[PDB]
Amino acid sequence: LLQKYVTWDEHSIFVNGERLMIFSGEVHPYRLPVASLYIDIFEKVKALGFNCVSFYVDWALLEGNPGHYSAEGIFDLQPFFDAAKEAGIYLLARPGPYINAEVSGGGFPGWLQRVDGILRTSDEAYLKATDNYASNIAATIAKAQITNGGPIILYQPENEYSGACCGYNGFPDGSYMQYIEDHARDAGIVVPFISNDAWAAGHNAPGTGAGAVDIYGHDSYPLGFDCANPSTWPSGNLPTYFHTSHEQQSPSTPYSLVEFQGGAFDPWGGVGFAKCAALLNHEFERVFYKNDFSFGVAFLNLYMIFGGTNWGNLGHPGGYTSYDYGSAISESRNITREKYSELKLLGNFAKVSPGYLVANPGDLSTSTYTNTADLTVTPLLGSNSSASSFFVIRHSDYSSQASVEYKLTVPTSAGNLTIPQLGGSLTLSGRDSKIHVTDYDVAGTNILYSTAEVFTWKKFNNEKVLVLYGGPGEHHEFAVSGASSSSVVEGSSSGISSKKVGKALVVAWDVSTARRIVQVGSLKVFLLDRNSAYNYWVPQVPTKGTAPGYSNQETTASSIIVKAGYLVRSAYLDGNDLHIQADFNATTPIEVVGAPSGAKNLVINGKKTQTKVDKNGIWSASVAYTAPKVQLPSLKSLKWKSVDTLPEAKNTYDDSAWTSADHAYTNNSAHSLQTPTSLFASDYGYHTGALLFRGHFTANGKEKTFFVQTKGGTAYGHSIWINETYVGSWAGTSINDNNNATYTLPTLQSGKNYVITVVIDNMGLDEDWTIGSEDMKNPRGIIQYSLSGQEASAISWKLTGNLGGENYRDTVRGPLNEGGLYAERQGFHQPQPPTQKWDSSSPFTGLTKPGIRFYSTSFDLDLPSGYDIPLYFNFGNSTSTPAAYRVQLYVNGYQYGKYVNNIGPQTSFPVPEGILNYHGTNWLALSLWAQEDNGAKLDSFELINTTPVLTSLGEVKSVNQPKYQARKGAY
Ligand SMILES: *[C@@H]1O[C@H](CO)[C@@H](O[C@@H]2O[C@H](CO)[C@@H](O[C@@H]3O[C@H](CO[C@H]4O[C@H](CO[C@H]5O[C@H](CO)[C@@H](O)[C@H](O)[C@@H]5O[C@H]5O[C@H](CO)[C@@H](O)[C@H](O)[C@@H]5O)[C@@H](O)[C@H](O[C@H]5O[C@H](CO)[C@@H](O)[C@H](O)[C@@H]5O[C@H]5O[C@H](CO)[C@@H](O)[C@H](O)[C@@H]5O)[C@@H]4O)[C@@H](O)[C@H](O[C@@H]4O[C@H](CO)[C@@H](O)[C@H](O)[C@@H]4O)[C@@H]3O)[C@H](O)[C@H]2NC(C)=O)[C@H](O)[C@H]1NC(C)=O
Ligand SMILES: *[C@@H]1O[C@H](CO)[C@@H](O[C@@H]2O[C@H](CO)[C@@H](O[C@@H]3O[C@H](CO[C@H]4O[C@H](CO[C@H]5O[C@H](CO)[C@@H](O)[C@H](O)[C@@H]5O)[C@@H](O)[C@H](O[C@H]5O[C@H](CO)[C@@H](O)[C@H](O)[C@@H]5O)[C@@H]4O)[C@@H](O)[C@H](O[C@H]4O[C@H](CO)[C@@H](O)[C@H](O)[C@@H]4O)[C@@H]3O)[C@H](O)[C@H]2NC(C)=O)[C@H](O)[C@H]1NC(C)=O
Ligand SMILES: *[C@@H]1O[C@H](CO)[C@@H](O[C@@H]2O[C@H](CO)[C@@H](O[C@@H]3O[C@H](CO[C@H]4O[C@H](CO)[C@@H](O)[C@H](O[C@H]5O[C@H](CO)[C@@H](O)[C@H](O)[C@@H]5O)[C@@H]4O)[C@@H](O)[C@H](O)[C@@H]3O)[C@H](O)[C@H]2NC(C)=O)[C@H](O)[C@H]1NC(C)=O
Ligand SMILES: *[C@@H]1O[C@H](CO)[C@@H](O[C@@H]2O[C@H](CO)[C@@H](O[C@@H]3O[C@H](CO)[C@@H](O)[C@H](O)[C@@H]3O)[C@H](O)[C@H]2NC(C)=O)[C@H](O)[C@H]1NC(C)=O
Ligand SMILES: *[C@@H]1O[C@H](CO)[C@@H](O[C@@H]2O[C@H](CO)[C@@H](O)[C@H](O)[C@H]2NC(C)=O)[C@H](O)[C@H]1NC(C)=O
Ligand SMILES: *[C@@H]1O[C@H](CO)[C@@H](O)[C@H](O)[C@H]1NC(C)=O
Ligand SMILES: *[C@@H]1O[C@H](CO)[C@@H](O)[C@H](O)[C@H]1NC(C)=O
Ligand SMILES: OC[C@H]1O[C@@H](O)[C@H](O)[C@@H](O)[C@H]1O
Ligand code: NA
Repeated sequence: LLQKYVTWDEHSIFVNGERLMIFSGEVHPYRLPVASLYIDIFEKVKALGFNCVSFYVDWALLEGNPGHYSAEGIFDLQPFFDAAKEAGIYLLARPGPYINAEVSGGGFPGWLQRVDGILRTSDEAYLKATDNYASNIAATIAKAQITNGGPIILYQPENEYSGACCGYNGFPDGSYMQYIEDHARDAGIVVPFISNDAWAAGHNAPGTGAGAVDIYGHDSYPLGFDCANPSTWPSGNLPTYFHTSHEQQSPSTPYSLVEFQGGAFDPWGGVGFAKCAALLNHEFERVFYKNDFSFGVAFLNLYMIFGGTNWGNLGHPGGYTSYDYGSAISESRNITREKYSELKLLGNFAKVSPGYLVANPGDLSTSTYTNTADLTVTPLLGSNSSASSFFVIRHSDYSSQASVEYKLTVPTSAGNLTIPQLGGSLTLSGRDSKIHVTDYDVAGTNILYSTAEVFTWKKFNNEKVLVLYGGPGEHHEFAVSGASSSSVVEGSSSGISSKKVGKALVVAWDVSTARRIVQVGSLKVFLLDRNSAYNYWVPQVPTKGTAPGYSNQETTASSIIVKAGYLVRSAYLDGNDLHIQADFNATTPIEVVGAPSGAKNLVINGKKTQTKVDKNGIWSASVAYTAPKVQLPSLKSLKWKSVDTLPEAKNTYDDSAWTSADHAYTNNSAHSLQTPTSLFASDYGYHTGALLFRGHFTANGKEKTFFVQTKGGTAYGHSIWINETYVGSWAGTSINDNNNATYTLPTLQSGKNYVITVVIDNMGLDEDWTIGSEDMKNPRGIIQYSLSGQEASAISWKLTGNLGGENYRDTVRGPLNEGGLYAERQGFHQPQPPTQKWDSSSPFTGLTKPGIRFYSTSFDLDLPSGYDIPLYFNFGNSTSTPAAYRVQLYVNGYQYGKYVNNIGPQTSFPVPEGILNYHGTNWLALSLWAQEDNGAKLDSFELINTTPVLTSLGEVKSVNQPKYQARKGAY
């Protein structure tokens, strides 16, 4: 349309005039604030055989101060774009403005609570509020487009623009979407627009007029988000109508799933992400992802591939600090989960199967393709008698854990066949699915059929290599057209049959843990068991330079096959040295297949390695691994300093400099006031972290009770004092976002002045999932209050959140990082705080009454270089009845954890190298808020590490860590 780099037809997208099956993974740059680590994520995604990454941009972090867009330092997107280009990964940009994503406000900055218009509509005030951000982010993305030499190939306007409720009846608003599209185009965006409908409803599909996107897309999370029963696969959850709906809604464009389940989020009081990983495990992937291929999906993006962390209060109340998501790449960036290895098998299959893109998806059947109704097969038939076809098979009841025997009856260029032709039966184990192929082209050689699945294939000079695999206890068969015989060139010939049937050479075999290589003419067929295949990698090999380049026919053709361990990042040829960059977490046997003709030596991670070659031309070597010593400090033994971070509870506290909560009106269009003046924090520019309110009044002696309704979001809590006297606390629960309470008060003297201090923990702002719900506008603060014997107006209020509010103090760490606690307002959470005159008390001693104390200490690290080592701060929780207390974890000024002992479920908090300094000094700080009469203290709090990984990853550069500085106007 506006450019020729990215085009499409009914079958697929074309990049540079070449068909490309887009297999993408979702990654959020703001959830990993360490620029030097972006390359690690991209290389791990590229190693799966993927060629694209989808990302959101969080507006709340870029325009915290209305009118000032800021995306520099850790918020700079350039290093993210650079890493993508370096790794050879294209990008789908999804800037919102609304992104949902389980982040605070669903992306909306807190000041949107003051906008007089319904969010995500054509209301004038809302549209105008988005103009500054939209112009800036679109301009940034425009420069990184493929048309300008960058990685960005697609652009998503809005997010799940799929429904409305609660009084808003303008959906679907054609001019609303057209407005977002026009503005992006006006800012320079020329790549195609792709949508992500919540369900297959055809919203904004081509031909729908104003607002229509270029390529219609939709999302799907068939197993839901409740990970409590990981082995339970509900009846009917597997979708079977995606192809039918696609042909009715957008037949002119490639079938696209812009967001397909790759894990699940987890709420406060949830079950933990380990269970989400177990629900969306490797079995889920092979069954559901192959099911997507049965529909002929041409663009598939998995949400999330890497989740990261909701550091610095960036998340919503519907979730906690961690955003591990149970995805293939863990929060600490590791790839030990079996689902990662399984996904690699499918990604690599797609990367070498262009015939799949031009096959025609058909109707599923329980009788046409096998001899048993217990199995369902969906065909993707070739255009003509000689074109390749694909058959996706699964149990008819997708949740079945049964093992079923069968015979395949499919059409081929040689007629309708009944496989296995040489005898025996095929097997489909519990919760497994396979893609059987017919007339599969391997560089000119026709594989009439193969029951075992294809991992990859390559042509090296005149030699052709095909890698097949089967699951445990399976019997398979394949046939090569025009071949005359075969020879077993590796392994025993036991269990392998070879015979000519018609004009094809048929080979039968049984899966084994021992690899077998069968030579059929110029074709070498590797016969593997699934678990051995897990250790194979297919790195591209650059002609010149070290970067692999984007994925296309040429770069795919010159790739090599490497059997190794934990990870293979890349490979390149320099002179006669073949360089391979890899990671190891154990002693690892190495095998290189297809080394370039000019390659004479093998260099692994810069080290010359002793290599030997076998009969099949395979290079072999070994990499030894020895767990290094990792010296970590004992947190309990460090020297701690602490200070009372609730000076407001003293009669000497002066709040004159605090903001006066004197607005006799609210700017919140979704909530009318119930108090004399607004006590909604956002009306005064305070949208993040602890919020404090102080109500001044002169007693008349008739007071008895103080009723109050506070609101801080799901799992929040509050504590109250009247002058120096403790009144009470609401410790919170996983199902409460607000609380009503009538507190009795101690006797007061008529004529004297008192101040009621209310401390409220803000858990973030809500998303606005359904247009018209205005949920994002749910306020934070005091909703109602009543002091018996007194008029409400008798109380004059002061309030404070983070120092400066929207005019936040930490431009480096962002608008959400710090809250309103005294120590935070002073900047004591940063490196080198002024602890000279502080008390020498540690969090292991804690408090003996309700209150809040701030702790500080430091420790040095000097971890072994050459290793990628994940570090975690772990809190103990072994008691039956949990004490009620809240903790905020600060590392070198960055808040990396909110711990609520009585709500959970997170006890282990990972912090990446870059935030933590592995070869320098580190400043640790904690706020400890006791919400029970007996006070609170930590019994177990440690810094621990997981398996050290011998890596080729470059040394991580520490991010900017601004030190403490006395702040003007602080209080
Ligand atoms: C360094 O990094 C690496 C990554 O690069 C890390 O390695 C990963 O570690 C994961 C553990 O955290 C592991 O995942 C768990 O796997 C458990 C084992 O089950 C799987 O493997 C069985 C085969 O075992 C062989 O392979 C595995 C590795 O895949 C290895 O650990 C074993 O020692 C063994 O290796 C030997 O053989 C291979 C070749 O085969 C060689 O390469 C090796 O050198 C060794 O010689 C496999 O049978 C099993 O599959 C069956 O079961 C699953 C369900 O669990 C079915 O889906 C599947 O269909 C199949 O079932 C059929 O067949 C069986 C057998 O006939 C039959 O009985 C059934 O009826 C059915 O017909 C798996 O692939 C697994 O138990 C575990 O699951 C957990 O527990 C429960 C299950 O009880 C589960 O529900 C929970 O969700 C939970 O996850 C995990 O899945 C990864 O596989 C592994 N990846 C790699 C690449 O190795 C390594 O940890 C790290 N090291 C350090 C120090 O950090
Ligand atoms: C450290 O380990 C400890 C364990 O040792 C662990 O503590 C457990 O944490 C879990 C998860 O947070 C707790 O389980 C949840 O508890 C929720 C809170 O339950 C209480 O509060 C409810 C709300 O009360 C207020 O609001 C309601 C209306 O909103 C109002 O009526 C009330 O008056 C009040 O204002 C309340 O409804 C609930 O009442 C039930 O239970 C009591 C006690 O038996 C009973 O008398 C009542 O009749 C009623 O049955 C209770 O008072 C709870 O809401 C939540 O349940 C929801 O979610 C689950 C899904 O997880 C759903 O299955 C369920 O249907 C609900 O939707 C859930 O049960 C658990 O209580 C803790 N265990 C202990 C011993 O304290 C820590 O989290 C760990 N910490 C870390 C860091 O990991
Ligand atoms: C703490 O106590 C408060 C009440 O003091 C609880 O909130 C009430 O909860 C009940 C039960 O869910 C709700 O009852 C529903 O009311 C519907 C009608 O709502 C309108 O009329 C209400 C009465 O005047 C009014 O309060 C309410 O205002 C809300 O919506 C407005 C527009 O959306 C908004 O401008 C206001 O700011 C406010 O948010 C509506 O105008 C009725 O149709 C339902 O059948 C049902 O009866 C009350 O509406 C709730 N009241 C409020 C103010 O929200 C709260 O749940 C308690 N907290 C806990 C944890 O228990
Ligand atoms: C890779 O990263 C993941 C995510 O951070 C790490 O997973 C966490 O691993 C720990 C330890 O195995 C899990 O805790 C354990 O849970 C079991 C089950 O309750 C319990 O029996 C053990 O005593 C222990 O508590 C934790 O649940 C898990 N968390 C998540 C989100 O999955 C993993 O450790 C990392 N692996 C490596 C090698 O770095
Ligand atoms: C409750 O606290 C308030 C302060 O918030 C007290 O009032 C201040 O008292 C100090 C002396 O301690 C004076 O210097 C200030 O001028 C007072 N300011 C106000 C608002 O009057 C108040 O006296 C305390 N009440 C009681 C009974 O102790
Ligand atoms: C081959 O099998 C198909 C079923 O897929 C059937 O429709 C056809 O009649 C059979 N014979 C032909 C035409 O090859
Ligand atoms: C908030 O309300 C006040 C009073 O009506 C008004 O002056 C101000 O412009 C409003 N702010 C916004 C952003 O609408
Ligand atoms: O994690 C669930 C995801 O579901 C998608 O539909 C949504 O667009 C994402 O923003 C996220 O909420
Ligand atoms: Na827990």
